[PDB]
Amino acid sequence: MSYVSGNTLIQHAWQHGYAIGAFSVHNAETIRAILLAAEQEQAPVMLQIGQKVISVMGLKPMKEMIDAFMHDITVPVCIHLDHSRSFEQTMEAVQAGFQSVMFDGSHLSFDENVRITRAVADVAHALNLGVEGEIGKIGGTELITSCAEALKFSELTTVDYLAVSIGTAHGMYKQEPKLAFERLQEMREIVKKPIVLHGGSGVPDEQIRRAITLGVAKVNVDTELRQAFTQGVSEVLAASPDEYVLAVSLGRGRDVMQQKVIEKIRLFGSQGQAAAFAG
Amino acid sequence: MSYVSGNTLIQHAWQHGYAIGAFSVHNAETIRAILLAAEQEQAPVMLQIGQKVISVMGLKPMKEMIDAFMHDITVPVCIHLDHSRSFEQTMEAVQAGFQSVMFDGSHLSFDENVRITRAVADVAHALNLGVEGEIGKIGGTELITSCAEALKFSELTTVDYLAVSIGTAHGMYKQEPKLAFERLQEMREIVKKPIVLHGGSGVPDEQIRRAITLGVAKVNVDTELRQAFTQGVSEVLAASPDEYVLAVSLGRGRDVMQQKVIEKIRLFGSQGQAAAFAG
Amino acid sequence: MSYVSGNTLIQHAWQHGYAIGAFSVHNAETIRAILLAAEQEQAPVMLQIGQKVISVMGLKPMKEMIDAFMHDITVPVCIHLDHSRSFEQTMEAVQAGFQSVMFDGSHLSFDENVRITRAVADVAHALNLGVEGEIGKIGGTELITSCAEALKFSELTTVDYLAVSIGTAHGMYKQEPKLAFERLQEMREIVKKPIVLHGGSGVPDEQIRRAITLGVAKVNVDTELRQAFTQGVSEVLAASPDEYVLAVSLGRGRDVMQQKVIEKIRLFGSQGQAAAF
Amino acid sequence: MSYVSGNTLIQHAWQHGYAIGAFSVHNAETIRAILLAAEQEQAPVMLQIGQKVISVMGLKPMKEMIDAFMHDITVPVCIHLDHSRSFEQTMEAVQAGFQSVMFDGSHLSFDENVRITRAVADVAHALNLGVEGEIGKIGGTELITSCAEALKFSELTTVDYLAVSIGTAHGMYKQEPKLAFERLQEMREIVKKPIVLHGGSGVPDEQIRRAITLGVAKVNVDTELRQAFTQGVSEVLAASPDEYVLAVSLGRGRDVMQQKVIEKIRLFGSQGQAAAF
Ligand code: NA
Ligand code: NA
Ligand code: NA
Ligand code: NA
Ligand SMILES: [Zn+2]
Ligand SMILES: [Zn+2]
Ligand SMILES: [Zn+2]
Ligand SMILES: [Zn+2]
Ligand SMILES: [Zn+2]
Ligand SMILES: [Zn+2]
Ligand SMILES: [Zn+2]
Ligand SMILES: [Zn+2]
Repeated sequence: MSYVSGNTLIQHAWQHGYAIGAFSVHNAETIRAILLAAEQEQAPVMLQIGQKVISVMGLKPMKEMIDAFMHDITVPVCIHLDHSRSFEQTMEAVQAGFQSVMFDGSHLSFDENVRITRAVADVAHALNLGVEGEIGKIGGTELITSCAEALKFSELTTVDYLAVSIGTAHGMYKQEPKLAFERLQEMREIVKKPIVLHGGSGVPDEQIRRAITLGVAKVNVDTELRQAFTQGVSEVLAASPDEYVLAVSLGRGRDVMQQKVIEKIRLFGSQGQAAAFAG
Repeated sequence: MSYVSGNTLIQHAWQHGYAIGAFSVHNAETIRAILLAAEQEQAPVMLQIGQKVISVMGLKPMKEMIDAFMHDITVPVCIHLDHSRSFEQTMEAVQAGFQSVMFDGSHLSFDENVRITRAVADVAHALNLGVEGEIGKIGGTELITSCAEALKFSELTTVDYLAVSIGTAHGMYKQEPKLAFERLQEMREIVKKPIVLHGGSGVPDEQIRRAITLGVAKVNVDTELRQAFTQGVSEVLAASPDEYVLAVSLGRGRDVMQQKVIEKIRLFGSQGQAAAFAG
Repeated sequence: MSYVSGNTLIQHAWQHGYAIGAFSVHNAETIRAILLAAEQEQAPVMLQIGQKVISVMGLKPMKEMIDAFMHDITVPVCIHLDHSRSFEQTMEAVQAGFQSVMFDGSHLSFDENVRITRAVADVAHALNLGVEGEIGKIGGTELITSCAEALKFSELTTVDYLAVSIGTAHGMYKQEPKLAFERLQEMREIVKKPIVLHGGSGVPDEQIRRAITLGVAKVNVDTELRQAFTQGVSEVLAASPDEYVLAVSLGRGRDVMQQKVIEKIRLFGSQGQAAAF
Repeated sequence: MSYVSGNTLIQHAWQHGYAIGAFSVHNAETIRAILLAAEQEQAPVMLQIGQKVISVMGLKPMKEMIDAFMHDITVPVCIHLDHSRSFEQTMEAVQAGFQSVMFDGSHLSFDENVRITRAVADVAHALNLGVEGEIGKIGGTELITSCAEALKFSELTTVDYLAVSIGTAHGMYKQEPKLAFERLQEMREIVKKPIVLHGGSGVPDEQIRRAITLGVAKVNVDTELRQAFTQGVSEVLAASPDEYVLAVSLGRGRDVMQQKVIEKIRLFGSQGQAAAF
């Protein structure tokens, strides 16, 4: 399997002014949409196993399902644990052979977030896998992170890439977001680490491109892919409600989601970058 | 993994006047619907990997996906290759560690069907996995098999269980089927092997119960499960077209399909029979 | 595969006044000797992958070789990393799916031993595997740990089982050892955790038995098994130097080692205890 | 893992006038000797799992042990079932993911040998693994196959490579063998398939070289490797009977066996040929 450390992918992106897309997986067809998109675009990609899919399918089953679909894939792939709020769950992902983990301690006190994130980072560093932490809460579409908090957190935790609160939120945006570009620029010069953008779904393309120049090197996309999938399925079933061939109904969802992943890969500037990791 | 030879399951069913449900799988949620149904009902089950899913997801990936979802399952499970028209593909399933294979030579000449089916049977017998063959064409809802053809075929091939044409077809039935009960009765006394009913979707419950008494010991169900799945998905998306949580839309499909599998397990008389295979 | 947490095994031993034998593995025949002994005796066992075999065969290859030989085994088995002095190597064993790890920080300062041992313990507890640490150096056969130092170490690290310096050493004993029984008893009552005996090869049987009743619940055996193996091989090759059937020469080593493992299982009081799990 | 069909390897050897060495494995150290030799020589190799090791260690455990030791190997490797006289056992190797199988029907009637060998071949061809059969018995060192019988057998069975009786035998040679070179040449031109040489241990080097130029493209070596292994072990234990470090005693066996495998790789003309795959 062409699996690569998240640290390897993200550092390369950060050093070359592009971002790795971190695409959330939910089942077989969503895994395939992402992998086929990456293989077509010759792009390194992160597949994110997050809290919701863990609750539905299980952490280890989702890892094993990715493994099963890697047979024809030659591009760099990193399996990433998203939004973990448990040291135990994070260690389960490490034991299951993930290539990146996020311990999200953003709801803990600063000191407690530091303590657990550092413990996770030490494990990740030991095993050559990527580690993400978060300082500053990112909520739902339903507190911009300070430079000081981000620097202190980064230095005490030794995280490889850092999620910060910079004007995004998870879900479909009610109001169009406006990213804290000035804050990102300060962090580039002070924190000097790759930044992770949570809540990438529905952020205007122009703002993504700008954010990447300022050191965003991982962009998380989940909702926009599930919307694309749901649109494809809906199209089939609204037109032909007695279409019972899943290869048609869910396969159209797969196709529409694959197009969306291709769109994001290109937005992020990650197309063609697979070549950089062969040698 | 609690995996069991298809021959072991089917002989027990046949000897005890019940049938093993052979439920076709298509993706993660459909695997889970079947396994959760079997675990709840304490029923032995066959999961069928057929031609359409092979074309979409791949033979080995679907096997590996079942393996991934077996973590919490304690009932007897048999992975079965359905509708194979290739010696090569059948051998791939054997190598991938399936517990039953069907070589469907029903479109070949009698002698050619015998020749290849026997070759597959010898491999299956060697490795303690079940083998199914078919004599007589079974088409789509868009030639009842003779006793003589069934006996000769059965004796020359050494198949463990036999598919015959007895009034069923694949797909949604236009006209209600009427099974060839007299023919089944003759076969019970002459062929003296368990019979497989293809085209189990939409057959009246009373006719299934009667057929099982006459020696049907495997009932194949695919379309009716995909209909149930599609109904659940459709319900969510017709009510809430912007519901993008797959755990809700596809999970309702999973739930409605799980209820249908439970309904079939009970129809077949396989509920509670898991106990018979522990010891 | 009948794999069980080291903590589950050792706690049960400690609770019931017996010990789990921790038998060091080196290759295929040594793995088989141990597993066949355990299966015959219906005994829980630990198979220890230590530093020498890691250097020769590799950590992950040795794990996978154990897996390969578990096909016909029904007794509880725990794969244990022995004598790790590296956080990185200890994490490698965790990722490879070991059921117990020893971080041996005994050559570090107390503070640094506590720091790294605690980090390993946190990982082990999260994943339901056993964790061993060591306070006080245990050397070669060619200095007793205090109760207070053992308590402080134990409480700060949260280890499941603890190696202490109690009168043993690794290798062939020059002089006959004398264990610190009274110290063991104090630890049993104050530290209240299972004690691991390093240097179990060649200790008089009566002293082993006594140590186990006083709360030694894991006994490490390596040298005595390699001696048994080597004796069996030597016997064949000295008698028939042109015996080229490895099934005969190395198989006799396997047989003589298997008898030794059976002997240790019984010494430890672990025979029949598979039923409890 | 760099695993390659036996047919792919043997065809390439035959096409280019060299042979693949088929080295019998028995345990961890023997596997490592062979793999390290192949990796050093950048040579494609076959590792043969035969009847004796199946009886001792098991078919599937030996496969899994090879897998465990492939972590650092980049050369083409083919795991081959040797001397199977059971359709069932041959199917077990297929299911365990071997890259080549030998069904040895040479003790059966011609018709029955053809029948079972053909059935095995059909399975092998379907799954892209190599298949070997045998016409004419090859015994122990303590009768030449005809060209016509070899052609009929070959055409009916569709084997990829064929073992024939050509002047060799298994074990330590009592008398020096003399191969049937002219018969080999006839087979090369009429049968037009790669020939397998059983009993490769102890055959004079010049006769091996000549046989390979005449279309022998797989050479089986077992006894000579076990002798090399046994010599290394014996050396250590005779000199230092209380040497209990298996890394020393069995490691010397490994080293001496590795040198022997290197010697055979070069003899066969397979060094450097990894580049071709
Ligand atoms: Na969003
Ligand atoms: Na139907
Ligand atoms: Na000792
Ligand atoms: Na010979
Ligand atoms: Zn977040
Ligand atoms: Zn987020
Ligand atoms: Zn059919
Ligand atoms: Zn059918
Ligand atoms: Zn020690
Ligand atoms: Zn020690
Ligand atoms: Zn032979
Ligand atoms: Zn031979």
